[PDB]
Amino acid sequence: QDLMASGNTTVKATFGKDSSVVKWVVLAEVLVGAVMYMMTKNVKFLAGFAIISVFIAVGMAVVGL
Amino acid sequence: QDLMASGNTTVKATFGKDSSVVKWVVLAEVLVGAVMYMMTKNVKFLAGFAIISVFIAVGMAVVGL
Amino acid sequence: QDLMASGNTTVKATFGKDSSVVKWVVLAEVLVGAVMYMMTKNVKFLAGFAIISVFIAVGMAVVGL
Amino acid sequence: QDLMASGNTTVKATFGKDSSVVKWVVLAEVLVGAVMYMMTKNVKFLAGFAIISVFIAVGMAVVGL
Amino acid sequence: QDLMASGNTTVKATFGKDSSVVKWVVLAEVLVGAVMYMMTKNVKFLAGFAIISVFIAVGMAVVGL
Amino acid sequence: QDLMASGNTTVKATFGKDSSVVKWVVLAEVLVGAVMYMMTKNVKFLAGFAIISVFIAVGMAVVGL
Amino acid sequence: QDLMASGNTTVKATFGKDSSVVKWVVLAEVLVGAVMYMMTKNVKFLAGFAIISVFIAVGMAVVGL
Amino acid sequence: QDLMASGNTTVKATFGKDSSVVKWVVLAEVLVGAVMYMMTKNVKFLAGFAIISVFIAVGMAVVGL
Amino acid sequence: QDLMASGNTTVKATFGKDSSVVKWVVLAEVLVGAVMYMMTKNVKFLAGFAIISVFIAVGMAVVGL
Amino acid sequence: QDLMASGNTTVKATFGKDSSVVKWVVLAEVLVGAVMYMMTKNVKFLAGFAIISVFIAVGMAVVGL
Amino acid sequence: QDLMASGNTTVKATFGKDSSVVKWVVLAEVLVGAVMYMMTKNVKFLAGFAIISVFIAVGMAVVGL
Amino acid sequence: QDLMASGNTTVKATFGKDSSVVKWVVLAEVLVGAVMYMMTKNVKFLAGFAIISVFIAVGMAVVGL
Amino acid sequence: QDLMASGNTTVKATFGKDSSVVKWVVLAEVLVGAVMYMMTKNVKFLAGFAIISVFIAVGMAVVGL
Amino acid sequence: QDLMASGNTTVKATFGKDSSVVKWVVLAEVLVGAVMYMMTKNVKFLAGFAIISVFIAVGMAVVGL
Amino acid sequence: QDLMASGNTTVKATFGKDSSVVKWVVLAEVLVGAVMYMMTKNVKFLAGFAIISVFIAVGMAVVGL
Amino acid sequence: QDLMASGNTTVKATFGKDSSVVKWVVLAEVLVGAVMYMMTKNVKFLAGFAIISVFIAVGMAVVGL
Amino acid sequence: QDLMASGNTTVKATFGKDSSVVKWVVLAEVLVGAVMYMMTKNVKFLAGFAIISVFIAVGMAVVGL
Amino acid sequence: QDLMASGNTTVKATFGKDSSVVKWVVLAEVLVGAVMYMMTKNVKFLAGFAIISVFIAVGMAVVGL
Amino acid sequence: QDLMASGNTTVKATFGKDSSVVKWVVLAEVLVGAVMYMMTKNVKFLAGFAIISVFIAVGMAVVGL
Amino acid sequence: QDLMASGNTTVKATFGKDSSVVKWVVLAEVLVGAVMYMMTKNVKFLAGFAIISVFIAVGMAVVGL
Ligand SMILES: CCOP(=O)(O)OC[C@H](O)CO
Ligand SMILES: CCOP(=O)(O)OC[C@H](O)CO
Ligand SMILES: CCOP(=O)(O)OC[C@H](O)CO
Ligand SMILES: CCOP(=O)(O)OC[C@H](O)CO
Ligand SMILES: CCOP(=O)(O)OC[C@H](O)CO
Ligand SMILES: CCOP(=O)(O)OC[C@H](O)CO
Ligand SMILES: CCOP(=O)(O)OC[C@H](O)CO
Ligand SMILES: CCOP(=O)(O)OC[C@H](O)CO
Ligand SMILES: CCOP(=O)(O)OC[C@H](O)CO
Ligand SMILES: CCOP(=O)(O)OC[C@H](O)CO
Ligand SMILES: CCOP(=O)(O)OC[C@H](O)CO
Ligand SMILES: CCOP(=O)(O)OC[C@H](O)CO
Ligand SMILES: CCOP(=O)(O)OC[C@H](O)CO
Ligand SMILES: CCOP(=O)(O)OC[C@H](O)CO
Ligand SMILES: CCOP(=O)(O)OC[C@H](O)CO
Ligand SMILES: CCOP(=O)(O)OC[C@H](O)CO
Ligand SMILES: CCOP(=O)(O)OC[C@H](O)CO
Ligand SMILES: CCOP(=O)(O)OC[C@H](O)CO
Ligand SMILES: CCOP(=O)(O)OC[C@H](O)CO
Ligand SMILES: CCOP(=O)(O)OC[C@H](O)CO
Repeated sequence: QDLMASGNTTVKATFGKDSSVVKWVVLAEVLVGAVMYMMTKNVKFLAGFAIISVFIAVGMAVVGL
Repeated sequence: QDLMASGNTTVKATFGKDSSVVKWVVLAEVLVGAVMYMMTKNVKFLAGFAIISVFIAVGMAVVGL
Repeated sequence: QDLMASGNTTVKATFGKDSSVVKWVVLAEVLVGAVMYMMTKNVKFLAGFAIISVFIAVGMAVVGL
Repeated sequence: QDLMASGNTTVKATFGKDSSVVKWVVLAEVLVGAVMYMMTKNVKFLAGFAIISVFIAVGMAVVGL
Repeated sequence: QDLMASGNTTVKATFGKDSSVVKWVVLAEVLVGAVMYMMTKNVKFLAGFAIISVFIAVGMAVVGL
Repeated sequence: QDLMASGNTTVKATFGKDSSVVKWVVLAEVLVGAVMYMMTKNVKFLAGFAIISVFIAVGMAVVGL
Repeated sequence: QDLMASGNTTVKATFGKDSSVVKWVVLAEVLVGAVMYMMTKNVKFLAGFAIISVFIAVGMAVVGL
Repeated sequence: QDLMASGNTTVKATFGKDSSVVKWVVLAEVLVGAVMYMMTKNVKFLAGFAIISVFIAVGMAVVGL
Repeated sequence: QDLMASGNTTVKATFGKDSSVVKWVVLAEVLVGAVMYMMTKNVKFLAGFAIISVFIAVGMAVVGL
Repeated sequence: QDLMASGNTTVKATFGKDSSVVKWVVLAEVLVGAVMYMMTKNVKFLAGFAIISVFIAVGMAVVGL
Repeated sequence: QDLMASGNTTVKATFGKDSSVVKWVVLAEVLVGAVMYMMTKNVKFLAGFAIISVFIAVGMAVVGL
Repeated sequence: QDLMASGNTTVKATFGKDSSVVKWVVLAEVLVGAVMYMMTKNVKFLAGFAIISVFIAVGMAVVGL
Repeated sequence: QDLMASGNTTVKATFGKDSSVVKWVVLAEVLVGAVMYMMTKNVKFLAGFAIISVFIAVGMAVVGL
Repeated sequence: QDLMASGNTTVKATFGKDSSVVKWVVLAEVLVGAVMYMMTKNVKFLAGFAIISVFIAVGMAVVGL
Repeated sequence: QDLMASGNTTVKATFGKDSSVVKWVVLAEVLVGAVMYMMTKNVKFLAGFAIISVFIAVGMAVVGL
Repeated sequence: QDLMASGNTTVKATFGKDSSVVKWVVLAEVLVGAVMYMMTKNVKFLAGFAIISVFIAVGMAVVGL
Repeated sequence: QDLMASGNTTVKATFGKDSSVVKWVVLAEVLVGAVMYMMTKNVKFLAGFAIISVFIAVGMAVVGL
Repeated sequence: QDLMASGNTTVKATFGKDSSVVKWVVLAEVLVGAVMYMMTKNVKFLAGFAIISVFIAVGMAVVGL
Repeated sequence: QDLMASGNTTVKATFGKDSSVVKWVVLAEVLVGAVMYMMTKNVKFLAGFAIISVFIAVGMAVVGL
Repeated sequence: QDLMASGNTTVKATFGKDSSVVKWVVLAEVLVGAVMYMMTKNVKFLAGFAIISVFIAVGMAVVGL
């Protein structure tokens, strides 16, 4: 017979690019990277404003159904 | 006589490369490796974007029916 | 007289190398060793991709009918 | 008179080294010791690949008819 | 003759999607998930707010009468 | 003469694939696996969502009348 | 027949938004959050003053009778 | 029926603004933030003299019975 | 004829909501829940302060004479 | 007839608020929580000085004869 | 009838303020606080010389017979 | 009746000022205080030569039998 | 007539306070309490040095002839 | 009549202070406390050199024949 | 009668000062305290060369037959 | 009788001065102290070339059979 | 008359010190104590190399014919 | 009469020093001690290379026929 | 009679120097020591390239048949 | 008999020089050594470009079948 773990396209619409996961991961950096100027106060946490769209593209387009 | 544990080719189409297992294991890294910037915020969990296709190839092509 | 526990060659074709046992033991590692990155996320469970063919050879070739 | 419990050489050809007992005791370890990696996944049940031929030699060569 | 274990459509209306089981499995997570901030107080038990509708769809739509 | 234990085809229509047994074995997992997130709250009881259709196919298609 | 697990609207008025669950989950945070300034004394446990109303809205509005 | 988790207004008069919680959270800062002049002796632990009345207002006035 | 197992309404007034069974089941939790803070001392046995009135309503209103 | 499990008001005066149960459950916390400063020596077991009067009120005033 | 768990005033004279419990808890801090200056030797375990008389007053004067 | 936890005056003469506890806590400071001039070699551990008689007086004279 | 189960006052002088039962129950605690420091070695079995005289008073003075 | 459980003074001379019980309990601490420096090697099991004479006095002098 | 737990003076000559216990407790410190210079390499485990004769004198000379 | 823990003089010739323990404790210092010049490169680990013979003389010459 | 249960001195020569019971009880410890280093591998079962001759001396010399 | 449990000297030649027991206990340490360098990788299980000949000498030379 | 646990020289040829045990213990260090340069990247796990031939010689040449 | 742990030359061709282990250990350094110029940016991790071929030669040529 065939497989039974899929056939619904439910997990693809939940954990994907056009879903809600991309919104909860973009606000976690500004929650701590924009308030750490108290103790440190140094130009350090600035290389993460471009790796968000790159990590989501090299992991979602691996299989693609 | 012959064997009775197979002869249906059901588990091969369920736990394989062209199935649904490769999709449930590709989104588990972005679920935790992309949200751990709140506590650590360091370049560490970045070597897992290439070992996914390697581990699935060295285990599925062992017997191959 | 002779023995009566064998004379059919049924268990040899069921629990052997050229059967279905080698397939149910190769997918059990990827089912749990490839999804435990949510809690651990460490290079640890990687020494099992070579002990599968070794353990099956040191046990099946002991008697050999 | 003599004894009447033997004189047939039936149990010696059934429960011995050159019989079918040595085949049913070698597949019981790989049936569960090779699939218990789902819960434990540790190096524990590995000292049993040498005690099979030792236990069968210290019990069969005791009397020897 | 036919079967006698069914023919009433009683267990389908009790253990299903349009019943009361989906309401008891949705409050059990927040009952111990929203109050465990005393000892733990971390971001770990957040991946269960999307697997509720996925597990119920890969189990109820298997047979479907 | 012939046999008298069959000839009615009653147990085949009751304990089979196209009967009511396949419906009572699919809801027993969600009754306890979906509510065990209180004490455990882990990813362990997630492999039973594919072995339901596999065990029923390696047991019913053994004889087949 | 119909189901017998509901028909009383008792668990809905006990575990919901307009009940007492929303009050016991808001005091547990300040009970350990406003007193942990003796050991750590940092800015880390400050993101929980907005996720209280978000987690209760992505869980109660799932089924809704 | 209704709910049984409240209807006494006991926890509201104990863990609130006009209770005793506001008195135990104001002396914990001076117990350690004012005696750290021995090893550190710097102007650092001075931002907690205004966040006490703010954190107690954004958490107590969320529901308000 | 009719039945002879009822017609007295004796067990209904003894094992019911407006009887004495609801009183012997409400003091059994405080007898063991308020004393288990010695060896364990953990917030765990707190989910039983609402399931008492629910379990007594989903079992008594099933038949109702 | 009526019920026979009550009619004496004996268990109400023994396991209640104005009895001796409230005196035994108040000394069990100080017997072990005030002496555990040997191994732990931390501010953790301090939230139980207010939940004693709350748990006894949400369980005794449920039925009330 | 009345209660039978009290009426002797035995536990009150044993576990109280004017008993021996206040003496076994006042010397427990000096047994471990005055000796931890070897490995640590830091101003840390100094907030316990005032919470002894406070914890014994907020628990004994709760009921008071 | 009276109490049974005391009536011997044994723990008072063992853990007190006129006992042997004051001698084991006065030599433990110089055991690591006079030899820490290797790695540190700074004026730091010098304020502990006056807090020995103060901490023993504010803890022993609390109850005083 | 009267009763014939008493009238001798024999069991009262054997199983009572002023008998030998109070002596066989006071040494059984130290028999296992003073020797359990081998494997455990913890302050745990110390709450039984006061409940001996309490349990014997709330059980013997119940009837009192 | 009188009691028959005593009248011999045998258990008093066996399980008492002037017997052999005080000798078997004084060497149990040095058997495990003086050898646990191999793995732990810390000042922890040192509060037992004074509780030996105290526990034997608060249990033997309770009744005293 | 007298006691029967002693009268042989066997445990006194085995677990004492002039026995073999004092020899097995002096080599355990040098077995690990003298080889821990690999990872630690710090003056720490040096206060144990004087507490050996002190602990054995406050334990063996307690009763002394 | 006499003791049974000794009477062989085996542990004295194994863990002593004229044995093999003095040879394993002398190479562990040069194995890590003479190679730490990579990161540190400072005169610090040089006070251990005289405490080897001192620690073995204050431990072996304590009892001496 | 006299007794008939003795007068043969048979059980005394079989279950005694100068018999064979003392040999079967001394090898049972090394059979399980020298092999438990596989799973546990800890210093725990070492207190039995001295209690063998003590238990046999407090049991055989009780009556002594 | 004499004893009947011995007189064959069979268990002495099987469970002794000059037998096969000393060989099965010397290879059990290297099977588990030389493989724990994977997860732990520390110097801890190195004290067993001298206690093998000591434990076999203090147990075999106890009686000696 | 003689012993029956040996007489085959099977365990000596399996667990010895000239067998397969020396090969499985020499590759376990490079499997985990040559890959730990990711998280640590320090010269620490380099003392095991000489203790392999030493530990195998001090355990195999103990008895030697 | 002979040994049964080898006789296949499988682990030698898998964990050796002319296999795949030498390739997975050479890319692990450039994965972390070429990217650590962010936080550190110093010439420190440059001693690993020569110890790769040395460590693989001092461990593989130890036995050599
Ligand atoms: C401008 C450098 O930014 P980063 O590379 O993030 O920091 C490196 C050092 O930690 C600077 O102190
Ligand atoms: C100590 C962790 O504090 P957070 O604010 O959780 O994270 C910020 C960076 O990790 C600084 O370390
Ligand atoms: C550079 C890639 O990440 P890692 O190898 O995990 O870095 C080591 C430390 O954890 C960094 O502090
Ligand atoms: C922020 C995500 O954390 P997880 O990887 O789910 O868990 C981490 C460990 O369990 C605790 O360090
Ligand atoms: C390095 C290969 O994996 P393992 O040997 O399982 O690592 C042990 C520790 O858990 C390291 O973190
Ligand atoms: C090859 C060793 O196997 P085991 O001794 O069974 O396992 C090691 C410990 O028990 C850790 O769990
Ligand atoms: C996340 C791993 O899940 P499983 O492998 O199913 O279980 C292994 C342990 O029991 C987890 O604690
Ligand atoms: C006051 C008790 O000790 P801690 O909470 O650890 O103190 C904070 C830091 O240790 C200051 O250095
Ligand atoms: C000086 C202001 O106080 P803080 O922001 O707490 O400290 C910042 C740096 O850590 C100074 O050292
Ligand atoms: C947090 C509420 O209590 P539980 O759900 O019983 O917690 C699970 C573990 O047993 C915690 O120890
Ligand atoms: C510090 C407050 O007490 P608790 O909430 O009991 O502890 C929380 C963490 O476990 C700190 O360790
Ligand atoms: C001056 C007394 O000693 P401390 O207060 O410990 O000094 C603080 C810093 O350690 C100075 O270096
Ligand atoms: C000092 C507390 O003693 P207990 O409550 O008897 O024990 C609690 C834990 O179980 C100790 O591990
Ligand atoms: C004499 C003190 O004994 P303990 O309190 O058992 O040890 C101190 C801490 O527990 C260190 O961990
Ligand atoms: C230096 C004295 O020895 P210890 O008191 O054992 O160590 C104290 C601190 O841990 C030093 O780091
Ligand atoms: C000067 C001798 O060595 P040490 O005393 O270990 O030095 C301590 C500081 O680290 C100096 O650098
Ligand atoms: C030398 C003490 O041995 P034991 O008392 O048997 O064990 C102590 C703990 O159980 C260690 O875990
Ligand atoms: C002397 C090497 O250390 P050990 O005392 O064997 O072990 C200490 C801990 O158990 C490991 O951190
Ligand atoms: C260069 C010494 O290495 P090790 O002795 O393995 O470790 C000791 C310290 O912990 C260095 O970090
Ligand atoms: C140029 C030396 O490099 P390393 O020896 O790796 O480091 C030593 C110091 O810590 C420099 O940072």
